[PDB]
Amino acid sequence: DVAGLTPCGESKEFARRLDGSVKKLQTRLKKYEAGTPPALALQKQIDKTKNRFDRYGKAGLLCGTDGLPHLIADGRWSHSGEFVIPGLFFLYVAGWIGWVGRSYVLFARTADKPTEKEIIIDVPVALSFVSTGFIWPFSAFKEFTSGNLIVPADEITVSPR
Amino acid sequence: MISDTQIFIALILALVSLVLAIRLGRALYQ
Amino acid sequence: MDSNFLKYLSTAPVLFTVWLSFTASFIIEANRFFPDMLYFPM
Amino acid sequence: MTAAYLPSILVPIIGLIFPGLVMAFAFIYIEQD
Amino acid sequence: WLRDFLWAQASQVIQSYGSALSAYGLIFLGAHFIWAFSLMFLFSGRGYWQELIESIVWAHNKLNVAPAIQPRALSITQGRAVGLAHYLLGGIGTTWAFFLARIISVG
Amino acid sequence: VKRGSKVRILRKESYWYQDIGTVATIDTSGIRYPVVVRFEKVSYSGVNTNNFSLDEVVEV
Amino acid sequence: TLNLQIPSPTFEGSTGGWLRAAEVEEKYAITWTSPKEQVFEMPTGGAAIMRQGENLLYLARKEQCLALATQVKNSFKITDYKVYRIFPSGEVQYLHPKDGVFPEKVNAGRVGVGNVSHSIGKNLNPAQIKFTSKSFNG
Amino acid sequence: SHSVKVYDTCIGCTQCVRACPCDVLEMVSWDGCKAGQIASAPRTEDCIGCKRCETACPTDFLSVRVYLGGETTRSMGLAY
Amino acid sequence: TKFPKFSQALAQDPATRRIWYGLATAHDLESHDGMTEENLYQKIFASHFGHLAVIFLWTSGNLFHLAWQGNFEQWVLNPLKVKPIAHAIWDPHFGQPAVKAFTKGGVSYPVNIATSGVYHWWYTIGMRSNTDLYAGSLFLLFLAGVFLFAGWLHLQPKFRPGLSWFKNNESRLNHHLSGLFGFSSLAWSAHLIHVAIPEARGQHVGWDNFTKVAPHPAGLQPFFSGNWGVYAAAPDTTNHIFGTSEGAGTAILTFLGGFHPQTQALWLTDIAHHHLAIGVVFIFAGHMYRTNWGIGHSLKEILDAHRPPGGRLGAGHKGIFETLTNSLHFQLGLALASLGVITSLVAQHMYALPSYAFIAKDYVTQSALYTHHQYIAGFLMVGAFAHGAIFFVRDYDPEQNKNNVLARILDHKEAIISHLSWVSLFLGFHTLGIYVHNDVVVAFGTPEKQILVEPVFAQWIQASSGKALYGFDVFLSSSNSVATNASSNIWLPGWLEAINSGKNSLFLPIGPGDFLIHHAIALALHTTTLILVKGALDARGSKLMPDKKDFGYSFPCDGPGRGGTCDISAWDAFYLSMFWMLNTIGWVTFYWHWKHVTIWQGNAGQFNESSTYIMGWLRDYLWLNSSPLINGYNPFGMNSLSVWSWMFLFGHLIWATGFMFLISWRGYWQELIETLVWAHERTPLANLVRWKDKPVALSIVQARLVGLIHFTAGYIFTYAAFVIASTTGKFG
Ligand code: CLA
Ligand code: CLA
Ligand code: CLA
Ligand code: CLA
Ligand code: CLA
Ligand code: CLA
Ligand SMILES: CC1=CCCC(C)(C)[C@H]1/C=C/C(C)=C/C=C/C(C)=C/C=C/C=C(C)/C=C/C=C(C)/C=C/C1=C(C)CCCC1(C)C
Ligand SMILES: CCCCCCCCCCCCO[C@H]1O[C@H](CO)[C@@H](O[C@H]2O[C@H](CO)[C@@H](O)[C@H](O)[C@H]2O)[C@H](O)[C@H]1O
Ligand SMILES: CC1=C(C/C=C(\C)CCC[C@H](C)CCC[C@H](C)CCCC(C)C)C(=O)c2ccccc2C1=O
Ligand code: SF4
Repeated sequence: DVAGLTPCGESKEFARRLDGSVKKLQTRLKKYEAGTPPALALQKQIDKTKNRFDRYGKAGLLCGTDGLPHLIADGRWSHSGEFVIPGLFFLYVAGWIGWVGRSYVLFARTADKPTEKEIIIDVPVALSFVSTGFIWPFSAFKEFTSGNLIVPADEITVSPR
Repeated sequence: MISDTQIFIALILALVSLVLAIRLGRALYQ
Repeated sequence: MDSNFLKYLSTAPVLFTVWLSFTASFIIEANRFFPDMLYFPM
Repeated sequence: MTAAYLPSILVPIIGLIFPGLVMAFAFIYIEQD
Repeated sequence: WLRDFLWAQASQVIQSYGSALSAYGLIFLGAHFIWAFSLMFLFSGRGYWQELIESIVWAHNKLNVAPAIQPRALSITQGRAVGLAHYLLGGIGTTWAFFLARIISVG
Repeated sequence: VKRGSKVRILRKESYWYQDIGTVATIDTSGIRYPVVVRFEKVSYSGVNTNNFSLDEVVEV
Repeated sequence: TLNLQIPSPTFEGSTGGWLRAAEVEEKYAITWTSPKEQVFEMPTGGAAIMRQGENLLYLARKEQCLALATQVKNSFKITDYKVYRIFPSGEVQYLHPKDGVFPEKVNAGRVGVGNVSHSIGKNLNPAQIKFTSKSFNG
Repeated sequence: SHSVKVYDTCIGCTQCVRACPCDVLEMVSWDGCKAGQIASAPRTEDCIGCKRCETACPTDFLSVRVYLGGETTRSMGLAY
Repeated sequence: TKFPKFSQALAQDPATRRIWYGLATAHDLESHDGMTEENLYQKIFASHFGHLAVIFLWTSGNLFHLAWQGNFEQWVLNPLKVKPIAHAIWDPHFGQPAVKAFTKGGVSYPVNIATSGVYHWWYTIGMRSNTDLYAGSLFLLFLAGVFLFAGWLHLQPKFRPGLSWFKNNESRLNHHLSGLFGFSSLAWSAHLIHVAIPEARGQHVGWDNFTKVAPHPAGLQPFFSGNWGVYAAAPDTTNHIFGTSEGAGTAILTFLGGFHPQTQALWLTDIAHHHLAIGVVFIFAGHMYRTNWGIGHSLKEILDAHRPPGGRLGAGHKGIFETLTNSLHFQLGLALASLGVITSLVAQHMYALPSYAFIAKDYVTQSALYTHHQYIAGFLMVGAFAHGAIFFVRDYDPEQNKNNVLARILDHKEAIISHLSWVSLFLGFHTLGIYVHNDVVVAFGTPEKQILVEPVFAQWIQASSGKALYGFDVFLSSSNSVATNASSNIWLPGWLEAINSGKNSLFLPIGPGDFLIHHAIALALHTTTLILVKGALDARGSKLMPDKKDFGYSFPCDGPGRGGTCDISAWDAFYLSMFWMLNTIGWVTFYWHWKHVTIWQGNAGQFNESSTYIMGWLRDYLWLNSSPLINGYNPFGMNSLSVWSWMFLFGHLIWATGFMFLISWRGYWQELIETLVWAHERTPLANLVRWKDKPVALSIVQARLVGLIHFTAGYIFTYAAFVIASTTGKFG
């Protein structure tokens, strides 16, 4: 398919990996009596291995000649869920964290002792801020366009050139 | 192969280069 | 509840430990109920 | 090896006499007023 | 010592992956990592890190997110102490994982 | 500038260059740097006040 | 003027005292007066007892003498100490306090050495003074 | 020897003179600051270069500056 | 004491610091007592002559030691079976079994087996006997003597050049581009056509017959006739046996592409046309600047005129002409950067497209050559940034560079350093996270959960060059593309045959391990650049030290005040970046050697499966390939690898010794030396003996440098012993 890789649900080396993992757990299972808690734990591990390999084989993942899933991250929509959509989820959460931290820093600057606000958090105000972060791209962009995000170069300290 | 005389000729050329190198080192040392 | 004890509970190391444990517990329970998520299913 | 005497002549000289004379003369040079 | 003790007896900790002793292989790698990480504190000095922190403070100042508690590089004594602590942790953890994996496998 | 005003620093070597301090006292005698400015951020040596000339100081 | 006959504090001796460079290059002397016999710490390591009256002591470095002076100033309230430099030829050079007044107090007749008439940020660039005997201060 | 300079940003607080272990600095009369005094370095041949004077200086960037130069027996702090 | 005669301050030092600092500042001519610009330039000119003579003497020594003690005439007959000899061994510390074990190469005396590849190079360029090797060694001795005499002569009065001659940019650029680059390349093309190709075709050409043995049967008549394509007709057959006339062609200038099927190296006719074309292009480049005849370009006018009118670059390149001409450190930084890029290019392109016959089958030689030139590249790039920092300290005049590109670099240095810091932290966080993720998930028995990103961008580039492995079907891997049809008559068959045969290192197949190791390389390059750029741009001053330019490029610290100022100088940034340079060349050479060792073994899947996690690197590359190296000597015997087995341990020792100078600092050692001084002065029968210089501890900067030197030497010797002994044990 892409880059000469084959889908994992028809790659024989993917099946060989699954068979080897199941056999490695089953030879451990052989030394325990049926009904013992180690036997149930090992059978649950076998079930989880089988379910994981089935799910990976039915997901459209591509496997190389090693027998393991290979991710495609060039932007194509047939593999957008391998990097692009996890990337969007991360970017949402990270922009949330950055926005609420910046908002708390700017609030703490207004306090009587800002450093005390840094080491002893005002928990209700911080919880208000972490609630505000769900609309962080629009809020941050409006903060940017109103001149409230970027400060001019003549108001930042710099070393002698 | 290489003879004794050829090695001696190379040694003489290397000695000439040694004298020239000593002169350059003295010139650079002012 | 004593306000001084609440103020101690609001200190940076305590809140840091509680928040990171809370986050870790989210990741652990998500991976317990939805394991082996190498990809976003689409 | 042609001129096989040359390693046994030159290797002790280059490895023991040359550094000894260089170290002695460099010592005299760097310590003299 | 290098071949018959270090090279020979480390075979158990580096082939522990996929077994019950794989935690020792992970701790082996992590302790090599922490030991190497210690050399950044041990070999360097405070002024470099303070000037790099000055540039990072400029970056946070550009977005008006500079903290009220001014970030400083670690003190010279703290640089030595942090480097020594991560060095001791890394080396002792490496020997810990190596010993435990080897002796559990062969003894 | 006067006592109590908020001023920006134009001394290049200063820790508080292009930062804002508050004027605490302007000396009237013939002092080379008569403007005492107090800053909310401490320097690397831990001080938070410094003397500047008039041309190193701009009112904001 | 250093009186060589001033008695010394009673000290049992140590390996931290002055080496051959004291008798070959230069040596330092510190004198002071105490109101009583009392134990002080030697700057070279060890405890000595200074006598009541005058005390003369010999050291290898000026910094050792000034460390002893600071110790007897801050622990015994002794401020009359004098520090001299002695050469192998016998020349004694009075060092501290240089004009009789301590350097942290302004004294008349002192002239400023090393004073620069501008701020430190007004120094010249090294490229300005390269291949040229101009100082970087201007 | 090391070179010690005193710039006219000095406020005459005498802290560098009190911090000097080698008696290099002293206070002289001046009119440029409110204290009426400025530091000076007449005895830089005794300067070891410890920069305790720079540590003592309270003016934003220092008024007293030590530039390490040619090393002598005194400047190296050698008791031998 | 008058050893440092160039420094009065150093000569009056009463301690052992005087000797060390006189040794360490001897070639820093700009800082010497009473140095003028004219004397500085003349001394530099003579020193450059001396370095040229050193290079020629070293090459003549290689040639002579091979012609005398090597087996070149035996190796020419059987190039793929005979081990090439570098030089003989005469070590009186050997025992008899070491004499037996080093007696290799078909000779009767102990020898070292050459790894430099000089055999393949000299055989490819037409040398066949020991006699012409000896003649080349004599010629290079004579050339070295000539350059020594020239260095002496151009310092004599009425031959010392003036500063106007030294700062003549246009004449030196024209002569060095047209003559030193162009005519040298044209003359090398002449040597290949006239000598190397006939000796490759079994015909002897020497000084005794080269005026009567035509390189081509038609002579220079097709060249003077304009029928140049006659020189491309009848190339070497794919049945050609190198160094013989069997299957030989008559062509001298081709564009065949690919490799000779027997030598597995580039066609010599392709190399001859390449160097001819390079010579023509460079001679055309060398007529560009105006020297004496009105025509030509002025460098100052070109620099001043290229200011973009939108004003984004400020004043543009105005003042850069004087800033570059007046600063030898600017020139040195530019030269070292360009050289470092090109020796990296040499390392990549020479393994990928070898030019010397039978050297692609010499695995030890390929590994040594790649590792050598890549470490040289790292050193050169670090030097470029270091001497750029020295330019900012010593030679940068801000008033002469108002609103310049240099001034605007200095004006947005904080943005530059902060974005470098961000990209380094970005790369390191996620690259280390993917590696640790793969390590943990493979250790827990589930390698199928690994994050394995296919490097599709570089695979797409390979397919654009014609690699049909990935099925991308674009550019040269598409049989209907205009790029395919454009080159189909000239070089496309040979290139496509070479790129799609898995018997060479031409565009080797890549997978997720390759992806991860290139992103680790990107991390290491960006981080070393961060340290070096931050050192260069903060060299003049920072918030912690706004007057740093008053203290020079190198100084220990500014004391414990202001929080503490350890390692604040730009020299210290060089010192910190040296470790990162060693780390990045280590990663690059580790990747190259492991990939090539697994490919040569026929076990490339071992690299493909083990390189995605760090334990695979530690176990399948370091631990697995250490076995013949650490068994060079053992309690049962010894063999020829024992020297590397020694050197390996040697490296592991001296590297560790470097740690002592980088962890323990001065005051401890000074107090120990004070106790030792007391002990010597108080010991009878030894206080009769007195030192002339007072013993002191090493200075702060000196100790940083000495620890760096021991560390770097241990790094280099350890890896060199490992790579040579491991490749020799597995394959040789
Ligand atoms: C309020 C949080 C906050 C925000 C918005 C930023 C913003 C920024 N930082 Mg910064 N930073 C922070 C905290 C923050 N920082 C802290 C606490 C540290 C110390 C570890 C650093 C250390 C740091 C370095 C060393 C670098 C940056 C860089 C950057 C820039 C690029 C983004 C980046 O690399 O992120 C990456 C950030 C980190 C790896 C550290 C973040 C640590 C935590 C996760 C964030 C703090 C969350 C906080 C607890 C929230 C509390 C709010 C609550 C009370 C309501 C950007 C200006 C880079 C730069 O200059 O780029 C131009 C750079 O090189 N920062
Ligand atoms: C390239 C330099 C070089 C050379 C040529 C040699 C040569 C030799 N070493 Mg060696 N060595 C060297 C470097 C070198 N070493 C270094 C760097 C070290 C430090 C690691 C050592 C440490 C070492 C040890 C510890 C020993 C040797 C020994 C030997 C001898 C081999 C055994 C034998 O048959 O001795 C038979 C010896 C003799 C017949 C006596 C020869 C006496 C000579 C000719 C007198 C020369 C006097 C002097 C150099 C005059 C010049 C002074 C002037 C420079 C100021 C041989 C002479 C062994 C030995 O026997 O030592 C004598 C021995 O025990 N070496
Ligand atoms: C045509 C006339 C000519 C020629 C040939 C040269 C040649 C040279 N000049 Mg020059 N020069 C000239 C005119 C000329 N000059 C004029 C007119 C002036 C006055 C304006 C000067 C002023 C001048 C100065 C002031 C200096 C020189 C220097 C040099 C030397 C540079 C170092 C060196 O060997 O690089 C050799 C470089 C090459 C052969 C090519 C460059 C290498 C690149 C990277 C390509 C190589 C790649 C290739 C694959 C390698 C294959 C080999 C491999 C297989 C082993 C070189 C010998 C310097 C020197 O050393 O003086 C002694 C020096 O300081 N020149
Ligand atoms: C980026 C590459 C570059 C650029 C932009 C330039 C640019 C320039 N070079 Mg340069 N040069 C270069 C590379 C470059 N060079 C290289 C690589 C080399 C050497 C190997 C040289 C060597 C070189 C020399 C030696 C000289 C230049 C000169 C010049 C300038 C002359 C401009 C010109 O030709 O006007 C000429 C104007 C025209 C051609 C206009 C055409 C006139 C009419 C309209 C003709 C058309 C009529 C009709 C429509 C067509 C039909 C005709 C039919 C009836 C017959 C110009 C600034 C010269 C100069 O002035 O130096 C500063 C000079 O002497 N160059
Ligand atoms: C293995 C050793 C190691 C490691 C990991 C680092 C890591 C780093 N160095 Mg570094 N360094 C080292 C050795 C090392 N160094 C040595 C030996 C030297 C020579 C003295 C240097 C010299 C040096 C300089 C001069 C510079 C760096 C910089 C950097 C940073 C950017 C590069 C990067 O990957 O960012 C990503 C960061 C990392 C990979 C660090 C690891 C982060 C961990 C894994 C996060 C998890 C933390 C964990 C949860 C904490 C739990 C602890 C708790 C349980 C107690 C980073 C912090 C540069 C910098 O600051 O750039 C901004 C810089 O300027 N270093
Ligand atoms: C700044 C970070 C950074 C850096 C320095 C590199 C550096 C490199 N990459 Mg890499 N890469 C990165 C990020 C980065 N990458 C990311 C985020 C991805 C997606 C997972 C990839 C995917 C990737 C592939 C598939 C390949 C490379 C390759 C390479 C090498 C060749 C150059 C190239 O293809 O550029 C590629 C880099 C870019 C096109 C952009 C990087 C810079 C941007 C700012 C990264 C930010 C992306 C952003 C966070 C995501 C947007 C949101 C999205 C979820 C919608 C080189 C070592 C090739 C290789 O291994 O050759 C041997 C190769 O085939 N890279
Ligand atoms: C700090 C210091 C202070 C002042 C002095 C100083 C020395 C100047 C400075 C240091 C500066 C430092 C030393 C700078 C060091 C710098 C680095 C090493 C320069 C590398 C440049 C790479 C170039 C742009 C070639 C890129 C290839 C591109 C064009 C190709 C495209 C295409 C080609 C044609 C062909 C096909 C491939 C594709 C991709 C299609
Ligand atoms: C005036 C306007 C047009 C000018 C065109 C000039 C073209 C270039 C002239 C080439 C140099 C002179 O060329 C003249 O002497 C050469 C001497 O080797 C001859 O060359 C001849 O001898 C060579 C050396 O043995 C052989 O390799 C040639 O095959 C043979 O042709 C040319 O046949 C002749 O034409
Ligand atoms: C890297 C390094 C630093 C930089 C180290 C920084 C200043 C300290 C970093 C401490 C962090 C902020 C605390 C814990 C980090 C966690 C991994 C993540 C951050 C958590 C935040 C909420 C604070 C020095 O200050 C230093 C000083 C002297 C010698 C060597 C060095 C040295 O090598
Ligand atoms: S560096 Fe030390 S000895 Fe020198 S003047 Fe300053 S405090 Fe005195």
